[PDB]
Amino acid sequence: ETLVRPKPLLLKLLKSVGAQKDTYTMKEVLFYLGQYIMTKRLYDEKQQHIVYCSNDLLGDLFGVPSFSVKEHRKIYTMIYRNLVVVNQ
Amino acid sequence: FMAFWEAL
Repeated sequence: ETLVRPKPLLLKLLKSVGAQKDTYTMKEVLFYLGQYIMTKRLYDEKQQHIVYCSNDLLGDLFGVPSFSVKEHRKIYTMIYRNLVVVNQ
Repeated sequence: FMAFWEAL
């Protein structure tokens, strides 16, 4: 359980979909991010691993206009950019 | 989507 604390913008996104804390496990962060994508319907209808985030908060956070869930390392990299790993 | 996302 990698304990992390999301920076301001990411925390805003997590809260927008139900999150109530300031400290999370990476699993929790991924869960909320997934719910954000689903709630906003940012995925491609035909190939649902494709995510469109241009002109969206997620796009500002990740720094890309689109991406595929298949891009595992890139996603973790884009996520960690918006987090700090607790010393604990 | 969820199915793919779980793979992370």
